[PDB]
Amino acid sequence: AIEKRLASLLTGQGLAFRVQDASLPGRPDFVVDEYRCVIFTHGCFWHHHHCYLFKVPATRTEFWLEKIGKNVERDRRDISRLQELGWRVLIVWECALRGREKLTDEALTERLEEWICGEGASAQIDTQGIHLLA
DNA sequence: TAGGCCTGGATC
DNA sequence: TAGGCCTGGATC
Ligand SMILES: [Zn+2]
Repeated sequence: AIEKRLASLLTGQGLAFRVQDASLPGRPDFVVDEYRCVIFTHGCFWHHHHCYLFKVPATRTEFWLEKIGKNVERDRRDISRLQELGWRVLIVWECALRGREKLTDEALTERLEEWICGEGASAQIDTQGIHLLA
């Protein structure tokens, strides 16, 4: 749905990858054995991305803010386990794969490349670049 | 299909 | 992690 926009590039570089595995925490979306790393395509809302696509609903605010918080909490945990199992994690938010700021289809491959292969601490890819996971 | 709203939903 | 609605475009 958005997983594709990114998935399409993966095979674009051949990169050996499996999909949505429920045997790995946070059930990654893309799993790559070619580097012992997993990727995530998190929607900006459910996971509270401090990006333009995040808007606290005006209804049942407290019910959504608390539900969301538990999500972030679950990601933190998820990532942490993955890292424990010798996995490198990368998060690519939607705000940088769909929307009025979405990385030009170039910048991605160009950024995914320097990552996936050329090693590097876990990190996240957003509309304004890629930074250490944190 | 482009995004912009509005809510929960289905599962496990 | 949505799907249902509604707008406004590009493709044909
Ligand atoms: Zn975002």
